[PDB]
Amino acid sequence: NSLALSLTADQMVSALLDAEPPILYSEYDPTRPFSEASMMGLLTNLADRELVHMINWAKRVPGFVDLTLHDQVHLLECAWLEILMIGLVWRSMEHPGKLLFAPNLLLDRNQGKCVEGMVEIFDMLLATSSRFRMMNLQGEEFVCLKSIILLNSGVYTFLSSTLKSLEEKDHIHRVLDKITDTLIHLMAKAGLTLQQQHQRLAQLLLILSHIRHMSNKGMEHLYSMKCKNVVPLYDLLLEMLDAHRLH
Amino acid sequence: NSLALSLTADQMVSALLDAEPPILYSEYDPTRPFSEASMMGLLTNLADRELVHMINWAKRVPGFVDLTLHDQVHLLECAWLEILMIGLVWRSMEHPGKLLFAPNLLLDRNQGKCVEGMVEIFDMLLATSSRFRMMNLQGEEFVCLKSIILLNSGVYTFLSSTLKSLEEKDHIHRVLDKITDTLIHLMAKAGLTLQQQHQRLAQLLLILSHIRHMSNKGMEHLYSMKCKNVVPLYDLLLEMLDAHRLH
Ligand SMILES: C[C@]12CC[C@@H]3c4ccc(O)cc4CC[C@H]3[C@@H]1CC[C@@H]2O
Ligand SMILES: C[C@]12CC[C@@H]3c4ccc(O)cc4CC[C@H]3[C@@H]1CC[C@@H]2O
Repeated sequence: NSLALSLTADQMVSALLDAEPPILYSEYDPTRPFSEASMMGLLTNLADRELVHMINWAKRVPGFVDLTLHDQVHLLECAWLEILMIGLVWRSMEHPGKLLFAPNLLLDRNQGKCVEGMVEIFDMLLATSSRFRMMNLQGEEFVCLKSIILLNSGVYTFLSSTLKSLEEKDHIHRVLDKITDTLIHLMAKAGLTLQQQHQRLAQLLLILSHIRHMSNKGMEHLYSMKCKNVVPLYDLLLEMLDAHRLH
Repeated sequence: NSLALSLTADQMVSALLDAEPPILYSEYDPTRPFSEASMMGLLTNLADRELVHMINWAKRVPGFVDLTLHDQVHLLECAWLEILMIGLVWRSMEHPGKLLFAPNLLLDRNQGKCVEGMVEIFDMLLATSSRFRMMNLQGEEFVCLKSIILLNSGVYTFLSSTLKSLEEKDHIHRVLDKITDTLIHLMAKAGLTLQQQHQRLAQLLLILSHIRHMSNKGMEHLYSMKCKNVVPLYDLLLEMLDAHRLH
């Protein structure tokens, strides 16, 4: 029972709002064509650099510092790729058929093909990117999901199975609900019926499964581009990919 | 605008209830020890046989026959492994630390180790299996999720991108919401507050992401056991695994 558990909806929101990270750029080189390695670079490079903030952003979430330190690393490394992606989709909200990676690196399904196996995912992000537009997502709702991912993705599969374990699991859940009261609130504050409020909470959350899915698939891709000596040796990024210990 | 879109909550439910498939058994052979192939068999074998029903169950869902035929195959083959798993978890609800695969094949984390890479997942299902218990899930709620998976998992990533496409996407969504009105209803009918009704809808859905996740991981496992000439050549199962076209 700490901070988070008290904050009024708006409070919750502003916090979440003010806690956001900066929109990076990319030393994008439009001078030369992207190869199944050139872009990969730009991409993995952006990722790596974004992750530094994402970690700081992390601590800024409510109730997140209240978890054990290892657990946070656990949550943080279980949901990152999703966080990168939910960010991307939002970023690319406005410009359909395009993925505003960075205000400088704006790609379309085409460059997607430059890199292998890359295409699919891109479209997966694209569609999600649309489903958001078609829903008229809202910066407030976004930040809610963003954090929700951080808290869900990985909660069930923690690092423990003891008493402090069933406590943490219980905190994360308590925070989560608070986040819901908030979400459901930003909708009353928009004039939705009760029914609409339900239905929208669903609509949103459900997407998250698709994200979970994209995140899963993307990760497989990345691990394959690494087993191809194409991915720059990025300390941080490698660390997050390794946490998944996938094959 | 067909059937589904009308059915009263209960109507929706009973339908969903009556539409359920039978709980299979397994020609389980407790006579001899399971090897990283013996069990695999039992498992993949159960899977294959369950899938026959799951397909029939499918048609029994509302609004599902209203989709194009290819799309249904699409949805059905995009969410199956999840459907098997959400089934399993429910089945194993009552007996913690155990996974009631079939009323005859009841395993624990141990046998899980018999097969390789198998352990992890098992625990993932276990925890989910618990999270359900700790929530006192309800047969009514279950069938709702079950179908919800069928409808979500794969909707965004359909087979088209034309007009009839944006229609189907629009139907599936309309059905989904109806399912939500139902869920939210089975909770009023249980005496939950408004707040509780929100919070629970979340709690449930959110899990679905974990399922999405487990389903993703499991699939990778299965495809690896196949690349190990350990998996029996099961027509149906192979077909579903192939739809994912994973690497
Ligand atoms: C990890 C990948 C490279 C980095 C990409 C990125 C990089 C930065 C960012 O903010 C979002 C994303 C989303 C998709 C990611 C890709 C999915 C497949 C690819 O390997
Ligand atoms: C597909 C696997 C074998 C079949 C298993 C099954 C088989 C039948 C069923 O009703 C549920 C499940 C859930 C987990 C599945 C497993 C996940 C990994 C393994 O390869």
